[PDB]
Formats: sequence, C-alpha cells, structure tokens
Amino acid sequence: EVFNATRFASVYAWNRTRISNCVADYSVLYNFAPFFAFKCYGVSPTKL
Amino acid sequence: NDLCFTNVYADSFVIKGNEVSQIAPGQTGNIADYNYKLPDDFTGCVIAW
Ligand SMILES: *[C@@H]1O[C@H](CO)[C@@H](O[C@@H]2O[C@H](CO)[C@@H](O)[C@H](O)[C@@H]2O)[C@H](O)[C@H]1NC(C)=O
Ligand SMILES: *[C@@H]1O[C@H](CO)[C@@H](O)[C@H](O)[C@H]1NC(C)=O
Repeated sequence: EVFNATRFASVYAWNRTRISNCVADYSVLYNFAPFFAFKCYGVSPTKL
Repeated sequence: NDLCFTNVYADSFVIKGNEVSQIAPGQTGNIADYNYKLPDDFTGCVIAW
C-alpha cells in the first residue's frame, strides 16, 4: 500500500509513512518494481 | 605504453548512453546487475564511442 498507491505526492510534500510491527519480505519490494535505481547506502539489498 | 601485462581481455558490447556511465567498478542498474558486472578491484580501462 506504499507501492499500490495512485497519488504519490510531489517532492515539496514528501509523503512519509511509518512501517512498524511487521515482517519485511522485500520480495514484494521487488515485484511491484521494474527497477531503475535501487541504490542502497547503509545496507546491502541482498542482505535485507 | 610503459607497462607489461600478463594477459589482456577485451570485452566488447554495444549499450545505450546512460549504460556507459553504468559500466564501472561497483555500480548498479539493470545492466550492472543482470547483464555485465565489472569486479570491484578492476584494473583496466573502459572505452565508449
Ligand atoms: C501517504 O500515502 C499513503 C497511500 O496513499 C497513505 O496511506 C494510506 O492512506 C489512506 C488515506 O489516503 C489511509 O486510509 C490508509 O490507512 C493508509 O494510511 C498515507 O497516509 C500517506 N501519508 C501522508 C503523510 O500523506
Ligand atoms: C495496484 O493494485 C491493483 C489491484 O488489483 C493491482 O492489480 C496492481 O497490479 C497494483 N499495482 C501496483 C503498481 O502495485
């Protein structure tokens, strides 16, 4: 519901959701996303 | 012109304009991840014309 949305706001108002109390399987991160830039800085995407 | 190399590999492939900037040691993208990944401790040159 952060990736199935329809009105990702403009950058001047960067919508900020909070994700807590959950199991983060980033395979659903990959599925809604024909990626062009997955640049991770603090962590490696493979070990997420 | 003042160096001696044990062996030299010439990998050749035609790619799109942004993908030229893509090809480098330690990069990301659809090409640098699934098509051609230059190793991090690369010792060589890239040529794009
Ligand atoms: C950022 O956009 C998200 C998706 O549109 C919002 O999450 C949802 O918002 C709807 C209301 O539009 C809620 O009913 C739903 O429970 C869920 O929270 C999110 O609120 C929004 N955040 C901000 C700060 O605008
Ligand atoms: C958005 O939700 C619809 C619901 O049917 C789904 O079909 C679609 O694939 C989703 N798209 C994205 C980008 O999440």
